[PDB]
Amino acid sequence: EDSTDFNDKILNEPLKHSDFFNVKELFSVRSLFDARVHLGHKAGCRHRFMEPYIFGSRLDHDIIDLEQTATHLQLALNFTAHMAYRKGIILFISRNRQFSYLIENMARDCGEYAHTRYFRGGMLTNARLLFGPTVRLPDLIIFLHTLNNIFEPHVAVRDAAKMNIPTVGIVDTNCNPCLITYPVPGNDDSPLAVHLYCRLFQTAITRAKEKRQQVEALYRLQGQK
Amino acid sequence: PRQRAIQWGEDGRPFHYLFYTGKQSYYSLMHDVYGMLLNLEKHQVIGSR
Amino acid sequence: GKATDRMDAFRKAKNRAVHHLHYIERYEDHTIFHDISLRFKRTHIKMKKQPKGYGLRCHRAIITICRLIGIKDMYAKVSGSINMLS
Amino acid sequence: AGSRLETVGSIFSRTRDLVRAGVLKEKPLWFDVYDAFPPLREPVFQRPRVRYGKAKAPIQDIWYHEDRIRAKFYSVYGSGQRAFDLFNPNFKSTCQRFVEKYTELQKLGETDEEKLFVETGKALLAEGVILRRVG
Amino acid sequence: SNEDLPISMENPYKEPLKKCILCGKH
Amino acid sequence: NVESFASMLRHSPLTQMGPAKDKLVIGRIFHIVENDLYIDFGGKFHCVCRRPEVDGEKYQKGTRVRLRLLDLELTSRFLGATTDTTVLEANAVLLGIQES
Ligand code: FES
Ligand SMILES: [Mg+2]
Repeated sequence: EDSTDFNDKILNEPLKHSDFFNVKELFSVRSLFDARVHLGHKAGCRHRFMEPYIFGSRLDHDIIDLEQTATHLQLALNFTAHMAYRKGIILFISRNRQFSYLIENMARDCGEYAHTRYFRGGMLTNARLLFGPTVRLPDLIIFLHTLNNIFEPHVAVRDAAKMNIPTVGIVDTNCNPCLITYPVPGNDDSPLAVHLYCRLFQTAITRAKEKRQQVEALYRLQGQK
Repeated sequence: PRQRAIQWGEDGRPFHYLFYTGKQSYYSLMHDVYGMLLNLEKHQVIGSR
Repeated sequence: GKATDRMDAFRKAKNRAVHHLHYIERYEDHTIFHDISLRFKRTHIKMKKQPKGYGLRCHRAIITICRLIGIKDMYAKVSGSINMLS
Repeated sequence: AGSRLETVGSIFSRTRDLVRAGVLKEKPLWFDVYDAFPPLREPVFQRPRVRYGKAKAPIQDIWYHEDRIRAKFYSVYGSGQRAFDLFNPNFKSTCQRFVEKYTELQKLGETDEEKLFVETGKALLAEGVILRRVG
Repeated sequence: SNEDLPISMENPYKEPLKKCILCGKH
Repeated sequence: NVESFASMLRHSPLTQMGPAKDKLVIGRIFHIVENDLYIDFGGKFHCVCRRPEVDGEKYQKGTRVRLRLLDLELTSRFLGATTDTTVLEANAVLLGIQES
């Protein structure tokens, strides 16, 4: 009786709006350009599945089309916010050791989880044996870097798909985005770009959690009276 | 023997933000020591083993 | 499933298969949607859509699998290598 | 649980089908979100292939009309001893200041190339710019 | 359409091909 | 009247610089390891230069230096590889300190 009204006013309501959390106000094509998000690797490193997202090559240096980055980033931030709103477990992953400390702090600050260390075989596909039969796996995995330190795809991309966990991922011009659910073409090397990503996801997640509390609190006050 | 307490609550959310590494205590210590080495940079035997 | 004992191999195989499930589309819940002709490695399989009452006229292993999927009417011919796993 | 055949369809199609077939008792927490706001591309595994024969990548080189003026300026006057400041988003080098003057004079009607390049150098020297020919 | 789009042309910064010390000599 | 990406790219200092070889740029030291100076100069990758022998103590975090660029990204394809090997750092020569 009361459960259907709960799920209808709290869980189904936000899914009826194109931008319920107003994540489009967090960035612009200019702010992405100032953070050097458009700078890609040299043409000799290009991955074939990244050609659709490449604006061109400026003196053998691939340029990422920020017009597509903005549309992909909008979808990725929107999905992340809805998952945080629904109280999902969000796990950030990245083997780039220059940003390990930054990413672990960002995860602790937004109330989520980080795994920037060596990824042991079976953390996801054998979790019930490694953690316990009642362990809950992440509802969303966000790759700030999709490659491991030998320039191969992070093993967790394949294993997240095996466990049917949606993935958000920053994909540089040398990355493979085929199995990434919500890919975002962009620079994953420059500190300005990585810092921007961390601010956007952290802000999107923090807003969505505050929105969930505002809606719940309002739903309870109106319930009594 | 000293046993480690529950690592997640009733809702299933782990308590520690480094839970999914499988070594949250070890990496939580490496993170704290690494953070102190950074702050020092921003600012700047016989009887023990 | 692989093990030293046969019953252990049975356990491993069937418990693992339930985590690698396909979904097979069925026309009117009794046959395939169209004729299928493919090669996997060296094994050729040719399957024909059939009307109701035709039955399963296929390699005995294909009959077994069709009963598990829910296909009632189909013709199949296997050529080349008759490797069970392929 | 869900099928682990990550190369057969996508997590959405595999989940949707097993929910239809009653195999999955409940839909995962993310399913309704994906359905309402799907990605631009369904995440399906694909095998990368090397190109053979006459197949080429469709990526084009990024050129601008002013690149011809820059190539000539660097060949005549070399890289300006002034250092680039790529942190300033509005930085203007001696070459860019040369390109702008060159463009202004071209809009005034002048069409010759060799003549339009010598007049630009004089204009900058009058403004106090240092232009040391490399040779 | 748009004036700021790239244009197709040959590399203007392309360096001339190198020549051996005997190029053009009998 | 929203500026498009094509307009930003055309008028960016990195685009106006043209080829990077033998170009003088201004860098910033953001990380130091013993005598290895990690310098950001506005590109995708940083460069690593060794502390000069003269006035070595003047090179600290935040110090702005002058560089002569050689390549924005060091890459190369070697025998049998399907893609280029990249060391994820630029190549530049540290000339000295920038002063006003
Ligand atoms: S390069 Fe040797 S003859 Fe021209
Ligand atoms: Mg990269």
